[PDB]
Amino acid sequence: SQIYDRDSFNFEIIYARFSKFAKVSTTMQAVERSIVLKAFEHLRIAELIMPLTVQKEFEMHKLALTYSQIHHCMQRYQALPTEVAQWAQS
Amino acid sequence: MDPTISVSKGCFVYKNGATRSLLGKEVVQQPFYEEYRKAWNQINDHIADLQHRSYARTLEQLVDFVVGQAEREVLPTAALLTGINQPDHLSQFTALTQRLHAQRAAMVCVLQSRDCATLKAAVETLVFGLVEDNAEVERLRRSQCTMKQLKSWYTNNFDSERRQLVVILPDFECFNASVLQDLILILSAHCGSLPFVLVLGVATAMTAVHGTLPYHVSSKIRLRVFQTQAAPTGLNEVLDKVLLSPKYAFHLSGKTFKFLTHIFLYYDFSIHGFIQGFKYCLMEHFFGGNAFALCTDYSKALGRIKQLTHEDMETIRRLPSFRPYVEQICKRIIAVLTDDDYLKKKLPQLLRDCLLHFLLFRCSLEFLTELVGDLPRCPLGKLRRELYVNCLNRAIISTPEYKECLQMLSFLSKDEFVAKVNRALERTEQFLVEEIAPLELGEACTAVLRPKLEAIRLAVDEVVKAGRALQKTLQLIETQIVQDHLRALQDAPPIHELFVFSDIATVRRNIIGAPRAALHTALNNPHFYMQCKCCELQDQSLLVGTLPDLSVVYKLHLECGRMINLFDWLQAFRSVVPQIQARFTRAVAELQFLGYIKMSKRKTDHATRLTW
Amino acid sequence: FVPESDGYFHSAEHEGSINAIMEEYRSYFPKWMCILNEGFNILLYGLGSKHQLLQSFHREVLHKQTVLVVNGFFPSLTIKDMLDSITSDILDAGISPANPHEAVDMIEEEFALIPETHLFLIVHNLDGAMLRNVKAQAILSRLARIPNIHLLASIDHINTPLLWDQGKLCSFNFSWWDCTTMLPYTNETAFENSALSSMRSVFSSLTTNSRGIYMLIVKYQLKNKGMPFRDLYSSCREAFLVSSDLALRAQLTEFLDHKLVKSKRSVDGSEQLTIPIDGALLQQFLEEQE
Amino acid sequence: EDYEIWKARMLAKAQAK
Amino acid sequence: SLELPYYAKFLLIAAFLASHNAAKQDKRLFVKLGPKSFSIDRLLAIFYAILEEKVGLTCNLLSQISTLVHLNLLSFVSGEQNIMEGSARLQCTIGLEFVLQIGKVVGFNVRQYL
DNA sequence: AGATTTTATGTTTAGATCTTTTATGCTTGCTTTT
DNA sequence: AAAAGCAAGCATAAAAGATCTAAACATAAAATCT
Repeated sequence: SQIYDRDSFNFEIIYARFSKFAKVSTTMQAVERSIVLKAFEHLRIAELIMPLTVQKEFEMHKLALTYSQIHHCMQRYQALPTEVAQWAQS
Repeated sequence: MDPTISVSKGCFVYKNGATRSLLGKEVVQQPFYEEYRKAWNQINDHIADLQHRSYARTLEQLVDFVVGQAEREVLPTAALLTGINQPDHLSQFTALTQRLHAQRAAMVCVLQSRDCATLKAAVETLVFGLVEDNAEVERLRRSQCTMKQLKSWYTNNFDSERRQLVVILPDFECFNASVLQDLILILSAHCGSLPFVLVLGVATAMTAVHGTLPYHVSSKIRLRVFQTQAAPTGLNEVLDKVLLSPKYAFHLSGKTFKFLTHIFLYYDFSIHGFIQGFKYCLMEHFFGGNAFALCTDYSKALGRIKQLTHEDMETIRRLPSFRPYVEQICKRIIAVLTDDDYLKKKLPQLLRDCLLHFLLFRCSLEFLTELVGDLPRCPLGKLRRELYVNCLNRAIISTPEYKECLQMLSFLSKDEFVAKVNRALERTEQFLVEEIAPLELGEACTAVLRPKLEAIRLAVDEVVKAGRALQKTLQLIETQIVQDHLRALQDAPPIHELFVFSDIATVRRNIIGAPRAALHTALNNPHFYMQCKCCELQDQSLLVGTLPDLSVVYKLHLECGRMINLFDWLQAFRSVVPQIQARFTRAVAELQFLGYIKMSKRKTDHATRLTW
Repeated sequence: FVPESDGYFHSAEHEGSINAIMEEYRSYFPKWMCILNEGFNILLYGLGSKHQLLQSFHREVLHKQTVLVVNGFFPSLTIKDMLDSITSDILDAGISPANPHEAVDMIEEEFALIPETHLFLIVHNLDGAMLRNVKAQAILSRLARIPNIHLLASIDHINTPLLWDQGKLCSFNFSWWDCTTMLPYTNETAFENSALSSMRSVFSSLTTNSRGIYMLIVKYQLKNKGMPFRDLYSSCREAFLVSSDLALRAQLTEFLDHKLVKSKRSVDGSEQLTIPIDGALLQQFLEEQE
Repeated sequence: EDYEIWKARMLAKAQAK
Repeated sequence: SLELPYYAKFLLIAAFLASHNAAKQDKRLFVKLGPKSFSIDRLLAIFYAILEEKVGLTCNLLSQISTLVHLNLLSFVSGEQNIMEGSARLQCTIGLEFVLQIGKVVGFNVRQYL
C-alpha cells in the first residue's frame, strides 16, 4: 500500500511479497502456501481486509487500517521476532 | 394450420383416463423378446452384484464411523473421495441409508444441490428430509420445518432412548459456497443437542474441500477421508467377470468391445452409460428374429430349433458365414437349401460347435493372457480384454506382435520360463475346475482341453529333465492352444453370427450423437440425403444452381469472411438463381434458427457467423 | 466432421424424394416403440423440420396412450406451464408447487403410485427458445429419468449439447436417430423469436399541429444534415403549434411511441431529437409534404 | 454378391453336379 | 489424484492454455491480473490445435465441457444465460502443477506452448 | 345443532417494471510493426 | 507496404434501485355431512 499508493491488492501479490522476505527470514522458510492462504482468510474474516464491492486467490481487496494503527501494533506486539521488526521498517 | 400449432398454448394434453409393458402381446410372447429379457436380467443382476461387492468395504467403514459417533462442539464428518462419475454413486448412498436404517443406528437426509439454492431452502429440505425419513422408517408443510421443530421432534421421539442425524451431501462440488459454509456453521451450532454426522461426496480431491472451507468453517470440522475404488478398475472388473464370462451365450465382437471401452476411457467414466450401450447392443442383436432367440443355453436352444417357422430358416441361411459352409461341402446341399426339415435336424450340431468354440476361446484366453502379459513391453497387452479384442479382430499368429512375444519368451532363462508356463497351467486348470465344470457343455470342453494341457505339462517336464527344447515347448503351446482354440472371428465355425454381434455402424450411429456431422453433410451435399438425379456435386465447393435453397445461401455464407452485409449476399444469391427475396429471407431465418449466423445489433442489415 | 482451427485463428423431383424420405422415417416407427419400451428416449437431429414426423408418430402410433405434446419453439412457454400441465391434467393433483424441482419430486411420487399408466412426452425442439437455460434441461432430464415417462424430442441448434453435462446426458437415456427431412422450418421460425412508408402511414393519422411539429424537426434535420429541445420549443411557441412545454413533451412522447423520433440526452442536460432516417428519403418526404 | 443370386447359383452348381 | 477421461484431459489443458496464453499468442502458437477469459470456440480451437488426432464434434465432447464446468474445474465468469449464443465467457481455475501432471500422464508437453 | 370441506378474501413475498447509472463490448478510426 | 494495436463512440446491456403488480400462502365465511 505504501509503494503503490493505496492500490487494491490480491492474495498472489501479497504472498509474493511475503515469500521474498520468507526466503531470507530464517524462521519462516517452512510455511506452505496453504497456511499463508488460510492466514489471508483469517485476515479477511476479521474485516481487516475488505473486498472491492473471480477466484478466492485472485479477488481484489482493500486494507481497512491506517498505517499508524499497524505502526502501533508493531510496538504493542508481544514477543515479536527481530527479523520481522527489521523487515517492517523497510 | 395444424391444431397443435396454437398462438396461445404451449403444451397440449391428450389425456386418456390417467388417474392418480408398452408393447402388445404379440411381441412379449415372441421368443426373441423372452431370450433378450432373460439375458439382460442376468447381465444386469451380475453387474449390480459386482458393484455392491466392490462398494461393501467402504460401506462397512462408513457404517462403523456413524455407529462410532453414536457411541459418543465440532460436527463429525466424513469426506468420501468418490469418482468423477457422479450419477453412479446414488446407489452407494442409497445402500448406506439402507444399512443405517436396518441397524436402527441413524436417520438420513440427502441434500441435493438443486434443493439448496439458499440457506432457507437448505434448512427446510434438511428438516423435511429428516422428519419424513423417520416417518417413512416406521406431512408438515415446508414453510414450517424450522430447526426448532427438528429439535422438538427429536426430543419428543429419541430423547428417551441416540440416533444419529446423518446428512448426506452427494454433490459437494455443485453447492453454493456461502450456503454450504452457513449450513456447516448451523449444524455445528447444534452439536451436543442434536447429534449430526455430515458425510460428503467429493468427486474431485481433498484440495477442493480445503479450498471451499475457510479458517472459521474448518475450525468446526473433524473430517475423515474414505476412498471409493477407481472407475477404470470397476470397468476392468465388469469386463472380465461379466462380458467375458463363459456362462453367457451372447458375445460382443472385438470392434464393438473396443468401441464401448473407447467411449468409457476416452469420454465419460460413467459405468451406467457403458451398461446402457451394452443393452442397446444386446437389443439390436436379439431383435433380429427368433433365429437369434436360438442364442441361448443348449437345452432351450434345442427347444427353439423345434419351435422354428420358415422366416427364421431364411435368416439363418442369409447370414454370411453360411456361404463358406455351403461351398466347403450335392443332394445334401439340395436338402439344406430347400428341404428345411434337414436344416432343422442339422442345427444342433452347429450350435454345439459354436458354443464349444467360444468356451474353448475363453479357456485358451485364460491360459494365454498370463503368459503374454507378464512379459515386459507387453506386445498384446496385459488384461484379458485386450487379448480378446486382438484375437477376435484379426488372426493372431500372422501379427508382428505375436512374433515379438515368441522372441521375448525365447530369450528367457529356463527357470522363469518353466515357472511362467507352470503358472499358466495351474491358472488354466483352476479356471477349468471352477468355472467350466458347473456350466452346461462344459464337460465336453474340459474333455477337449485337458489332454492338451497334459501334453504341454509333459513338454515342461521334458525341458526340466533335459536349450532347443524351449522352442518345442513354444511350438506345442502355439499349435494346441493358439492355433486351434483361438481363431479369428472370420474363421469362426459357421452360424457364429447368431452368437456374436458385429454390426458396429448402426449402433455407433444410435449411441454416439453427432448432430453437426448430419447438418454439415446436409448443408453441403443434399444429394447424400435427397438422392436426386440432378443435385449431385462432383466436389463439395461447386455450388450448382439446382441445389435446395438453404444450401446456396449456406455456401455463399461459407465462402467469405466473418461480418457479412446482407445486400451483396442477396445480389450473389439472385445471380445464382419478387418471391426470390422472400426465399432469401426464409433461408437467412432458417440459417439463424440453426445458430450458424446471428443478426448484428450495433450495425443494421449485417450478420456475423458463429462458426469457424 | 473434424473442423480446422485455422478458420478461427484467421477470422419437381424434390417432392418425390422428400416423400420417399418421409416414408422411410414413417417405416422406422415400430423400432422406436420397442426402443422406448426398453427405456431409451428418442432424439432426432436432422436438418429440416421434424414437426410433421413427430405429429405422425403421435397420430399413427400413440393414438390411445396418454401424450403431452410440448411446443419448444414457442417463445412464451415456461417450464412451470409444462409441470402445471402434467400435475393438473394428467394426475388431477391441482397446481404444481412453485419450486419446479419440488414439482418434479411430486410428479415422481405420483407416477410411482401408478404403474402401467405411461405418459409419452413429445418435445419438438428440446433446444427451444425458453428451454435453453440449464434449469429447464435439468427438469426435463429428471422427468425423462422416470420409468413411466417416455420422451421423444427434436434438436435443431448446432450448440445444443453444451448445456447437457454427463448427469443430464445420463438421465436423458437418448437413442440418437438421424431423421433428416428436408422440409423448411415454417412453424419453428413463424413465431416472434425469429421505413418511409410506415412513417407516411403514421403521419397521415396525426393532427395539423403534430404535422407542424414533425415538419419543424424535418426542416431542422435537412437544414443541419438531432435538434436540441429548446429550439423546437421556441419554434413551436413562435408558430403557435403548442400551448406550453408539457403538451410538446406529450407530442414527443407520442412520436417516441410511434418511433418517428429518437431522443438522445446530452451530458449538458439538453434533449436531442434525431430522426432515424437517411436524409435522401427525408428530403423526398419533405418534397412529399409540399 | 447378393444372397439370392448366390443361393440360386449354388443350387445350379449342385443340380449340374 | 484427479483421474480424468482422456479427452477431458485434453480439454482441461486446452482451457489452461486459453486462460494462460492470452488472445494474441494463439496465432503464433497454433497455426503451425488473473486467468484470462476465453470463449468456448477458442477452447475448441486450441483443443483441435493441440490434439493432433482430430476427433469429431460429437455430443460427448461438449458434454465433457459442461461437466468440467460442473466440477468447478472451469467456471462461468460471465455469460451463463446464453451458453449457446456464443456470448459465454469461461475461465480455467486450476494450478500449473496439475496441468504438468496431466501432461505427464497424457504425453503432451504443455511447457512448449507457454 | 355441531363437524367438514368449500370458497372467498386478505397478506406477503417473489417477480415484473421504471428509471438511473455505469460498463464491458461491438464497432470505428486511426496507428503502427513486420 | 500488411496486419496487429491504441484512443473514440455509440450501443446493448447490466447493475440497481425504487416500484408496482401477479400469484402463492394463510385465513375466514359457509354450504355440507352427520
